[PDB]
Amino acid sequence: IETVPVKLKPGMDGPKVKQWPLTEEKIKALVEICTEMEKEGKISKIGPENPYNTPVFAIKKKDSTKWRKLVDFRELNKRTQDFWEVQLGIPHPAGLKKKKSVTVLDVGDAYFSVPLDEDFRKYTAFTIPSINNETPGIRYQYNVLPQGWKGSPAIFQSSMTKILEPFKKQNPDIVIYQYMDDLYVGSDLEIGQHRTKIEELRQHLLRWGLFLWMGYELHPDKWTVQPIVLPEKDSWTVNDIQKLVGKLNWASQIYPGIKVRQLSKLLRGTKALTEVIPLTEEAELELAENREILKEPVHGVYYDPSKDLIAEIQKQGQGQWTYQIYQEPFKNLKTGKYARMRGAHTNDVKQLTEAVQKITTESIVIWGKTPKFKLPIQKETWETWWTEYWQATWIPEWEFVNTPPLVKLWYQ
Amino acid sequence: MVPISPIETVPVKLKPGMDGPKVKQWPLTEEKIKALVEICTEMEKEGKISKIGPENPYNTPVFAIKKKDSTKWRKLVDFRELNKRTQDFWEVQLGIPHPAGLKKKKSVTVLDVGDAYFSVPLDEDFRKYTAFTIPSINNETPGIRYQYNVLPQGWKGSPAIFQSSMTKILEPFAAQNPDIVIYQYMDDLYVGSDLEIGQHRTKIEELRQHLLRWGLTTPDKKHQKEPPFLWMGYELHPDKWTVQPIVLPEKDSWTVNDIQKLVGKLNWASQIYPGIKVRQLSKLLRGTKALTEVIPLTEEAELELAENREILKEPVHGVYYDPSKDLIAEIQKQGQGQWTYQIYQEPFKNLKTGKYARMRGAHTNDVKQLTEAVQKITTESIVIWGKTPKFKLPIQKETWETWWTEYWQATWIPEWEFVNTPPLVKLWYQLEKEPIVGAETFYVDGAANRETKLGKAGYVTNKGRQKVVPLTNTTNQKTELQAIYLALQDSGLEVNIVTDSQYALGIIQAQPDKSESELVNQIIEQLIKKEKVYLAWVPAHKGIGGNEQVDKLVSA
Ligand SMILES: Cc1cc(/C=C/C#N)cc(C)c1Nc1ccnc(Nc2ccc(C#N)cc2)n1
Ligand SMILES: CN1CCN(c2ccc(C(=O)O)cc2)CC1
Ligand SMILES: [Mg+2]
Repeated sequence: IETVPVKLKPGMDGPKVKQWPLTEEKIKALVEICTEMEKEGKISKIGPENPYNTPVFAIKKKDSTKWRKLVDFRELNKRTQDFWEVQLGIPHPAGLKKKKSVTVLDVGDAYFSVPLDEDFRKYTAFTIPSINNETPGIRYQYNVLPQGWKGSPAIFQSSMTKILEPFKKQNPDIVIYQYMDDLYVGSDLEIGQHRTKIEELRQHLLRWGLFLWMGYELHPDKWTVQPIVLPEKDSWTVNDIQKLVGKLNWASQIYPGIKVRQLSKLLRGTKALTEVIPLTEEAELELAENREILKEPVHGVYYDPSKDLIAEIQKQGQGQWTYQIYQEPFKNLKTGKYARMRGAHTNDVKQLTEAVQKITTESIVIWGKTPKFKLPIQKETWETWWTEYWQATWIPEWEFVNTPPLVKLWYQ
Repeated sequence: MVPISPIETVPVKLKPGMDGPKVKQWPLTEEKIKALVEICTEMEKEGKISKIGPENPYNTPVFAIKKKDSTKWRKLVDFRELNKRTQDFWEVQLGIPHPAGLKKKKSVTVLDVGDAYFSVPLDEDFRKYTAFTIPSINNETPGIRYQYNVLPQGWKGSPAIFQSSMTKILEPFAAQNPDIVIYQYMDDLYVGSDLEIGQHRTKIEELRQHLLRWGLTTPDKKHQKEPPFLWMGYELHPDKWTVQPIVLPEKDSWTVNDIQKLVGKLNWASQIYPGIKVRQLSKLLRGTKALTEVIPLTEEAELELAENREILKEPVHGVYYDPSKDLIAEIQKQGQGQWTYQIYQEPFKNLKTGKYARMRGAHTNDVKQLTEAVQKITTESIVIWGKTPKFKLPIQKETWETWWTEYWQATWIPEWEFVNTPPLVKLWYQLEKEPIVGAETFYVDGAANRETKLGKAGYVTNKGRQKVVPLTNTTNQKTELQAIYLALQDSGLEVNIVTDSQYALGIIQAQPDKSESELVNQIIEQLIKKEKVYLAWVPAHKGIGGNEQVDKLVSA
């Protein structure tokens, strides 16, 4: 009810980010949503003396039919002061990723109950564009904590912890973690028990209040990892052995003691690629020794919260995608694979967008932040389409990979 | 007196840390001073400026300029320094409407709002920074000091604040009259509709009545401007649009500058004249920017210019947008990385046209370029019409399916259909997924000495076929490609090739059909001729037979 003073970081001005082009349906949706928000006092029209801008668009959350406004505050978020005054920061909870079930709630609507510092409001400016620029874009700024701004959960935190204490005190084994507009609630209860607890939780927010109804269910205890595995064959061709030596050479950068000497020796001469080569005892032993090495964890892997997380993704075909999350090369913190790309059988870009959201969710649950993606797509293709398939209320950072990696072969 | 509503003031600041301008007034002739005094006396009477006391420490220089072929002088208050110190504003006009997104109108009326402009007040707290001084006759009295009360011509904030002020006033009228459109440009309002003429006139009278609420009058004698309108390089008519005349000059010789202007005109023309090309003319501007330098046109550029003259020989117009109909975009390949397109709703009635050129880079293919063009047209269409057109593309559905399913990147093109208009985009080669039984296996390698640039490239095969060629002026990367080329040259229609070159794999896995490298182009030409090619990679220096033998032969 009293505002927290907020400032940008020293020697930085506000965001001045171009609004990207919007379809007619998204413009009409945003005009209707913002008319209501203005009436409720959440946003106000602004004049030309505010030169700032942040892009806005509209999405449909997963399994929903109502448009949701999504403001892309990535630039403002980078420019906004860090928040450690009251809390040093919320040590991320390591137990969340160990829960049998985690449900994600959209609690962003709670933030609109808290006013935003009057001197900071100008930096939240956004524009609803018109088709063909025929009419001046409709200009607004926020009067209340905005969804998607990193300052919102931070300022609202005292209110949330006070709203939640009785649920926590009554259920001490539930893990509850807030990230941006999301609330992550983990338990080891039978799902039925679990959903009732979730609905119990909704009621507290509802009671305090006077898209919240939705629930994204995850099961991180079943989440899958990808160790390095070598083929088991009875007949090896020259080509098979070449592929094996290739894969082992790559793996030797991750694992110290990998050897290819004896396997390489099998191919002495200049043989047809399809010729079958019997493994010698020396080669089988070396292979066996390599297999044993690959059953052990990679050495010297640790998470440093001061460093960015990086996520790489490979298209494997037939709807399959592999990914790795690391901070230092060859020191993977997590690897994985998807094939269950939903409602996207003839659309690569929709699949990739879904993969990016899934990986980001995993990252939030495990480390409490989003990774920087290296995306296997041309910039122009990604930027034209990703917004069509986006269902999350946060947005990670990304860069583009223009040269085909050879490593794709090694995660297949 | 009929009360009028004030126009709300926009609060204005200088940039952080900056004070206002303190710039010396130049001396002026006695004649200029008398003229400026008269001009300023009238502006003062009209309320535009006010005399100020000696306390204000700010100043901006003023000049007098003679209105050509006239005995009347005009003032120029030079606000360049104040402009540097004034905050940035939101600028609404950055993106201009494209004519092809406009809707047909029966009537468009122009209303003059030049007088309304001076009912927009300048923020009281900022006025002091606009101070200026008319020097006195013979410098024998204090110069006359004034400041502005209104948006000064030439000040940074005037266009934005005028426009934003008019928009705010007009908003309720537009909202409650959805059967008209209103557009402001400079000192004019344009008001369009499809109403019968009496009703349209009624709406105009109602607009005039609305504006009087703020004491804003428009001229009774209606504007002289009527369709067609010359605007932003276009001609707008009630039911069609075009570009203003495109006139390509005749020349015996061309400079860099002439050619930049020629390409600029062709670029502007390409938004409604189908098939305009600028590649060969643009190739002439490569690397050099001495505007006076004379560049001989190549035969190819002369052909391009001739083809464009023929395209431009007579007028072409676009139609406006009917939201009730689908948009269709059709694309053709023109050659040399050039693509052209038309966007229409009814057959043979284009809304607009355009072109796309290949991006600069080492290697490319037609499918990638077609994709790029689709993404450009899509983004353009979202801006202009708010929706994606249905595409008609010169690529078979089967070709596209093969491409996207096998390509290492994610890729997508929106709803489209094949149109069988040559030249069709096709895949020129496709590498095997598995080694070929019965095909000879070529182990290739190359190396070069980094100092002498001497090198070797070659192969050994499972049949005992071998070749090593000595090369000059080469590099490790070139020799690795040379070796693959030799293997392709010397093999039958099906071939397995084993390389350790990450560089060569990286190129071939990008699936180019054309390259800036003559060698890569030769390799592509060979690949096109094969029935089956399997390309296998192995790591260098690991004892892998075949590879190890050839590596030894090429390293010396
Ligand atoms: C952008 C624009 C420039 C001018 C004028 C600029 C100038 N000078 C005039 C108007 C009224 C507009 N606004 C819109 C908006 C939607 N459809 C149209 N259609 C439309 C406009 C003019 C003519 C004609 N003749 C026909 C159709 N105009
Ligand atoms: C009637 N007008 C509108 C704006 N124009 C101006 C605005 C300001 C000044 C001035 O500062 O004196 C002159 C013309 C040109 C034509
Ligand atoms: Mg070698």
